[PDB]
Amino acid sequence: MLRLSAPGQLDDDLCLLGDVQVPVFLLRLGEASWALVEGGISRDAELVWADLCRWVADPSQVHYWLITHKHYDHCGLLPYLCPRLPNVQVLASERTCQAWKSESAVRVVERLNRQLLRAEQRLPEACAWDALPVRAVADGEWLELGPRHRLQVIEAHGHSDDHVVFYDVRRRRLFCGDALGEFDEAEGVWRPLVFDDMEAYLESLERLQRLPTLLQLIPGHGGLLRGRLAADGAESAYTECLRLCRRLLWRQSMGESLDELSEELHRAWGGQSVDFLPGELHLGSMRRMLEILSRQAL
Amino acid sequence: MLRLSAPGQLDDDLCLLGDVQVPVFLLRLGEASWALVEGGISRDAELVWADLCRWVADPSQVHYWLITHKHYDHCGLLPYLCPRLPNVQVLASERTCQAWKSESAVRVVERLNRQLLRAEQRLPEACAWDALPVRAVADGEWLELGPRHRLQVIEAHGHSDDHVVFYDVRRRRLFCGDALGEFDEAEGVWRPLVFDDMEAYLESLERLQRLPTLLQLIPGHGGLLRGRLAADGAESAYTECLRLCRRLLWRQSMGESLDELSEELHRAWGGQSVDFLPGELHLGSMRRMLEILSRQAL
Amino acid sequence: MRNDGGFLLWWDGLRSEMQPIHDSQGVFAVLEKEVRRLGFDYYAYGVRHTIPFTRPKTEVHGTYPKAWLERYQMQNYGAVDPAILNGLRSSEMVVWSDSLFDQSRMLWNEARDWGLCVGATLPIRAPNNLLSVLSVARDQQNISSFEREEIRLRLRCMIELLTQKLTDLEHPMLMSNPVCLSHREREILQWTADGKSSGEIAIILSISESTVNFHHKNIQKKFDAPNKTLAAAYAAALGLI
Amino acid sequence: DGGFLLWWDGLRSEMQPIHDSQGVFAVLEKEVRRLGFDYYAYGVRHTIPFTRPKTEVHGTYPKAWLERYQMQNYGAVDPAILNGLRSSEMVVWSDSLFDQSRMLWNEARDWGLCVGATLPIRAPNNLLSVLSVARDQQNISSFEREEIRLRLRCMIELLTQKLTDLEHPMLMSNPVCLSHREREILQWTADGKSSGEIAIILSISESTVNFHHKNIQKKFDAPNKTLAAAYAAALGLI
DNA sequence: CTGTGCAGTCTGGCAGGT
DNA sequence: ACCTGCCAGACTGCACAG
Ligand SMILES: O=C(CCCOc1cccc(Br)c1)N[C@H]1CCSC1=O
Ligand SMILES: O=C(CCCOc1cccc(Br)c1)N[C@H]1CCSC1=O
Repeated sequence: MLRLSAPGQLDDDLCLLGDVQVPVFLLRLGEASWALVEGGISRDAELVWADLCRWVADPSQVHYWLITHKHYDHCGLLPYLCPRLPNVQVLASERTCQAWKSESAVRVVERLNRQLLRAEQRLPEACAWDALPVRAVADGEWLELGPRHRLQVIEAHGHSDDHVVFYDVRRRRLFCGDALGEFDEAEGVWRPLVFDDMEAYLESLERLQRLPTLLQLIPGHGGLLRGRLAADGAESAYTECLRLCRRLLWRQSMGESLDELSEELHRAWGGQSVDFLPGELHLGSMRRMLEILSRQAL
Repeated sequence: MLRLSAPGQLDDDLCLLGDVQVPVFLLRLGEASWALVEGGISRDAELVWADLCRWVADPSQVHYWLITHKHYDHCGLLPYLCPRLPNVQVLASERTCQAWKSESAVRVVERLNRQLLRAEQRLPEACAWDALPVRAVADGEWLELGPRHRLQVIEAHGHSDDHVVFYDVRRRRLFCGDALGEFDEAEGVWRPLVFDDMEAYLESLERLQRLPTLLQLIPGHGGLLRGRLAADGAESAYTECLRLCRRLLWRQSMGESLDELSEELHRAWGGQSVDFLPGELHLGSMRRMLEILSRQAL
Repeated sequence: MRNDGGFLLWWDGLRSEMQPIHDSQGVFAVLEKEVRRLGFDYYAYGVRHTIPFTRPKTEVHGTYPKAWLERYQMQNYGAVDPAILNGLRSSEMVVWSDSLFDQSRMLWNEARDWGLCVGATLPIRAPNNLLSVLSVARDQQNISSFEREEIRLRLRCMIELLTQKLTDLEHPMLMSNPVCLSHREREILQWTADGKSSGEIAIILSISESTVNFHHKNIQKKFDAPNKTLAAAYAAALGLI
Repeated sequence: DGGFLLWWDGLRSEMQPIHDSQGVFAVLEKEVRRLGFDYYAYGVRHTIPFTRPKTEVHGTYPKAWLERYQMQNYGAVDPAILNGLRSSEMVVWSDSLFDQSRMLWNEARDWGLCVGATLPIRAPNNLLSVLSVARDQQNISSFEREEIRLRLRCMIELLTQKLTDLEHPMLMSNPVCLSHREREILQWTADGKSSGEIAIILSISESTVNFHHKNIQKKFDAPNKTLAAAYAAALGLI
């Protein structure tokens, strides 16, 4: 199988926690070591930690948490587990650290995540964002997470201001989060997402291509991938961004208004992603996306 | 205007005739020498001739007819207009000519042509397919149509076993026909159309792409294309063929049979084709297409 | 041209990153960065001269621990190494194996002892006839056959650009006995290499025998040699003729 | 997964079961036509005969242009081959590069070889190989140049090795067979020393070293030891 | 298979001019 | 920059004994 999508063990030293649509990835660094990856959303907290107890004897064996994104997709789980874990370094991009430090962004992220909760659950006690146990990482910093983990951080700007991607050199694994976009559940082809810049996004995808052939490509939506498509995932996301550029430019030349394509594209794509993202914000988000595409890269 | 669609004075030396969906192109290659391209479908004959008399002072002045391949959708007008154009000369690849000389694969052609005739339309007097004048042309042959235009034949196989395309070095247009495949005006992106050999088709598109930056581009449907889409039109066909291959292999991995994908493609895409293709036969066309891709891709 | 992307895009990116660097340590630093990004711990670029025939000196730089470099330069394992000599045999990349170094096992015991067990080495003959090798190494995870071709092409691109710029920056590594024979001394040394004696070469050139003898003396002192066999052999080896 | 790596692995796999030169050049012709250029060629500058460095060549050009080389012998005068002797990068065909010998360029333009590339490479046994490719129109852009570089360097590597496996008459030099002692004594005397000094260091009489020298003399058909040492250094067999 | 042979062409190295 | 004769030196294609 290609989309190794189920929870539990995935590879020799990799397990998926919680729901696949917003995964929380765990790495076996050694004998009494662990390291979460990709973060999570706020609603799944009592789920995700409850799965952690299956794969970890006791939570202290974690040492590092890798976060790849600023948005609500993956920062939501952080304040609701860090008090439980006695110690973990929330390794994340330097520009994202200022985002957590600011009071403005946390309002948006926490309110948006609280919108996603079920009618029952209230979250447990959680520390303020400023007191996160965080250590920034710049471009190219060699994260010696363990004996069998030499990960390189690459700053894949464009999808957000700050989106970094982690790449295990030894197993040719790559947690890209949303940089490659969003792997479509059904139709297979990649799905671009650019929300804050376009010209930098193609540069990031070029650097992702420049990384060697990928045994395992891992986005932050839809679980792990393997095989032929994961190898040229970097090329295909670039190509899909150009395809959406062509679609928007053709529609603009034909004279159909901007938002009508956004509504049609929302109707096309939002169904698989409904369970983490209410549609009213989905429309505005992809409206912003098509606005950036219309602005840049003729 | 990026895609000139309506018929008339398309360019200083060229005029589209007939329906835009299945057009025939007139080349004004001299004061005393014109020529035809892409000989269309049978039913539009009494339209096309009725259109042709707007331009020609005398029909005998016409000399050259250019034909792309043996499929019925582009060769319908020959037996109904070649006898009445006494000085016509038909150019095509030899593999086309062998097919026309063969009795087989002709009764099917006239049947499908007949099968599209909007209501009571008896056609005009039709000559047999073998007797009409043809001088087949090989790969790379330089064509002296007239002093201005010097077309070039490129052996662009893959849409069919005999397909060729007609390139001019002077003004950098290219009568593609279906080498690139159909153009989706609603979605603004090219359409793969493979019916014999994927492996030949992709390298044919590579040979198309290595040509200079095309100023203009004329597929066999959708009329003339102008500007930016002329240049990367070769690249987009390559892109779309690999895209649809990815979709086929992905759904095969998921477990959906080709029959689901054929229905999906039909309902998604047959809107352009409703005028000049049976819908039921269009489904079988996608079945043959996707079966060929399933066999030859990886 | 934006149809395959991939490896060609990587090559253009590495060339752009490599070009403006002008400090040699910077060049090795970026190479070290690249070979870390492939998943291999250590690298080593070595150059085998052919100047001293009896004991061909082999100048090497890289990042293995410094006492192991001392083990090389004291015990002189460069000549006995068959990883370097594989370039002379053929231009094939060769992964490391216990079978490969059956000729010399002390090297393999020391290497496997000293934190190098898995690795490979790509030879190449530089255009000036100085056989160069680029080796890469790691501890665990034996090289998979699926991996090997990508390492092969990437190492070949790396060593091509590397030896190009190390030629450009005139490193100590590749400087030969610097000799610049002009046209006539190049011709006469060439003809001496062709075995014609002084009389034959003189009469075909119609130049006096003692004059060409003095030209041989100039060539002699230029290489600091006692006998013309040295002149002919070295001129052949270094490509001066 | 498609793309370059999977274009190199498949090409090597298709190369493996071949056992004849016609198949090798047939797959080269197919692959270069896939690349885009019309004609190919593979040249080999041997370094063995110093006064007249013999050059072998095989390709698909006009046969009379090959005859033009045999009648007039532009192998030595070719800058395209000669660039391999100095440097290792690809050289792109242009009027400036052939400016040393414009007569070759004049005939090449006349005979319909307008554009091309020519990659050199040192074969492992010290013997310059080069593979060149050409077409009639479309001067090589900077965008296509590097793709040409990678492909024309994966095929020249594999093809030089492949004809070395089939013992093609082009690549292989005159057969050479020296004992370990014969190679060792020739290596020692290749460094300029009298036979007496050699006899002292090897702890063997002067008669034996003169005997082995006579053996190498008869092997190389030499008139003087300098010839033997020079050819020994050139062939890279000491 | 390798030490010893004078006889003899091959040829380092200035002496002295060009 | 490239020139014309010598003084032995370090050997040269066979020598056949060891
Ligand atoms: O051939 C090579 C490259 C040349 C030597 O590399 C070295 C060795 C010691 C210190 C340094 Br720095 C580099 N490596 C192989 C041969 C034996 S094991 C190994 O690493
Ligand atoms: O030798 C070459 C490249 C290969 C030419 O192709 C051939 C064809 C026949 C015999 C030989 Br040798 C080479 N020269 C280049 C530069 C000037 S013209 C040319 O093709």
